[PDB]
Amino acid sequence: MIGMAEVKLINIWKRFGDVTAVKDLSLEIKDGEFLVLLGPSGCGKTTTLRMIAGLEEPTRGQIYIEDNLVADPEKGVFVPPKERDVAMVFQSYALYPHMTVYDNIAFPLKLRKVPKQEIDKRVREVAEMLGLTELLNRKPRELSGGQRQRVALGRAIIRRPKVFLMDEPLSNLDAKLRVKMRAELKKLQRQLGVTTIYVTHDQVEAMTMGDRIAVMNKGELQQVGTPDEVYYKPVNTFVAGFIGSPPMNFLDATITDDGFLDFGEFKLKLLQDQFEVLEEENMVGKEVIFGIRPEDVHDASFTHIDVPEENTVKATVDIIENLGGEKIVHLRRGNISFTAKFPKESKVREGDEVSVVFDMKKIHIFRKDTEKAIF
Amino acid sequence: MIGMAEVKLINIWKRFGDVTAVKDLSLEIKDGEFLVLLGPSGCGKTTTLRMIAGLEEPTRGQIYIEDNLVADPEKGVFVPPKERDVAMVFQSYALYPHMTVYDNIAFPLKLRKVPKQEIDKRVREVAEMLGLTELLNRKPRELSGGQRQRVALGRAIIRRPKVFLMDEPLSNLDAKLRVKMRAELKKLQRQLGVTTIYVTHDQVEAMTMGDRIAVMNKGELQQVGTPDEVYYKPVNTFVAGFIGSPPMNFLDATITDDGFLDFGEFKLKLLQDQFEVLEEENMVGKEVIFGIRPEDVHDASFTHIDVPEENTVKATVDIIENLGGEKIVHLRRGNISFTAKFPKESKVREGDEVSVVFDMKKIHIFRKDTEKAIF
Repeated sequence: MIGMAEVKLINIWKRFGDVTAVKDLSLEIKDGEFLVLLGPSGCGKTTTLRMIAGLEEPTRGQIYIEDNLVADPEKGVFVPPKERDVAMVFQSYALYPHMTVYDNIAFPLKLRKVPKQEIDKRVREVAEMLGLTELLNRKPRELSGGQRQRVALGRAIIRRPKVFLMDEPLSNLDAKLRVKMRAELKKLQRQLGVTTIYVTHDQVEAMTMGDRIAVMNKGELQQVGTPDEVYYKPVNTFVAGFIGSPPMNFLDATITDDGFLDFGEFKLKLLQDQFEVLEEENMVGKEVIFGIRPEDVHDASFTHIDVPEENTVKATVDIIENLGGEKIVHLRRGNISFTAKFPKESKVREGDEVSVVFDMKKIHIFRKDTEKAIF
Repeated sequence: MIGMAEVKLINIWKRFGDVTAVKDLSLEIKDGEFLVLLGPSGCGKTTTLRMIAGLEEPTRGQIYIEDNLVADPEKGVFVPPKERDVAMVFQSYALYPHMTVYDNIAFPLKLRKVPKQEIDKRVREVAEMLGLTELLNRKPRELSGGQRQRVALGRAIIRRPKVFLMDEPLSNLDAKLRVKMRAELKKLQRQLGVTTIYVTHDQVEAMTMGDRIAVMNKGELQQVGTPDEVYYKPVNTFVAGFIGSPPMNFLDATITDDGFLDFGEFKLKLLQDQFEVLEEENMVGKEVIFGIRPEDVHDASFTHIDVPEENTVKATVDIIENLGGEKIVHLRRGNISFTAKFPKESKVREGDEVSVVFDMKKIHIFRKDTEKAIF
């Protein structure tokens, strides 16, 4: 539920001139979790990470690490990184070419006065965890692209801070290699049990590695939750449209006292409990934003959840994307447009009028004024 | 089947110094089809297109357009582009800023001595086909990104050649816009009925637009066929591994006199007709390359085509990619590695030992020596 947060930000703001990078941010990071700060370029995630590191001071607000105040500009509290016991690691820099794998990994500790024996012990442990034991005496130029990345990882997690901080450490990495590293990095984090805050703008990387994801946009926290929560239960239209591809469909609809969503060109029958939720919030008769992912709009010929006159709609095919393993079909019904996913064996052709089925178990309704989700 | 090819290349070669760009290429393009030349950077597709255009002369070989020889360096035949009646269009250049939409589209014809009246007629027809009629008197800076692309398309297909030639015309285009343009361009090509040869390195664009795709690698034609043929029936391992994502799995296996494929760590039962094909080619007892797409390797818990001891295998999960709408699972069994696609609702975790099912109806067997497909 919620015990003592390993890291806690309270009403944190960061301004650079007349530019607000981070706005009224409150967030609690759990001890031992792998927390990903996900958001588009310029959303304030890097600034947030640097403030937690102690490399930047907040403009206002408080930051705690295990209930110890490490930052509050109004109180003259700005604890240096070293005293916070949080380490910014895996930055974008090549392996030391004139150092062996052993020394590349040992360097961070050697610079921090760790006894030679302790260093040897810790370096070998890390090497074995990354399957580098037999490469210890090799020079960077003697390794393969994959091995080099593992040495860099070893060099990054050899330290034992209270919190690891990383900012897009796999940036521009070879696709195949990046996939292996995402798994490799998360495996180690779990093995070590050290709280990790990871910044990335790559949705797949976030969804793949994070125990939880903190989605940010324009300097504001949108939602924090598990990959499933941010994917299946987005709190607003930004999160709903930011996570998942192709993008979720958004359509205007009016709630009928009859238990239907009226889109004008057609109507869809709400499940009883969804209508119940809407009645309890007095939404009957109001226009809202309807959302459904393309994966939940099915070709009538390839589904058995169809309920005539309740979740089926006839529409015309305007675009067909052949992705090989599946087809992305852009449909149109009057002035309404929505996208669906059709199986690869579908013989649909552009111009065809087809019947699709909306899986009502997977829809979302957002308030049109605040765009926050009702569900 | 095969009547008179609209364009035909015979034993075509193109050398630049000691670099062979195109090697012994023979290809027939059908009248009225949209043929895509697909291949990785440097495969010779652009050189091939330029030779058909008449911008470059072959080093050797013959090129015909409707049974008329337009190129043969050994015979002193090098018909200029204009006399071939094939037009290279939609090159990468901005709309003319000081010209209206009307004139932007009319320019190609105005430069070619087409009567003012004919130009007006043809320009308006093209404008109506692209939904630009009401933008005819606007200047480029008055249009939206999407409209500008349609004007550029109009400027590209206003001419009436025997063959349209295009080289990655949607390069670096806005993703969403590129999807609409692929559909828009193919719609017009079909409307006009003009043979089109389109170069691209984007598999999805090729699969989406092409009536047929000519896959090339290192200057050599690998296969020519419909999107389904190149996807479901690759002639060799290059095509099999080049089209489709994630990449098809390739594993070494020995054919048993018992009708099984022995991978060492496990065995899979071949369907009778597949074994029959292998017996007829005397492959029993030989090692071959087995191929299966990840989409055809299923989580045992989410399939009913499982046949115990014949198409089921227990393996350990090494990597899980959470793509949101699905999970890409990298499995391992001994020293054997293969990837499968698991539904998003799967609760699989890394380290888990799970049972997967191989859909034998979708496999491929390639000769290990030539890597060509038996099926």
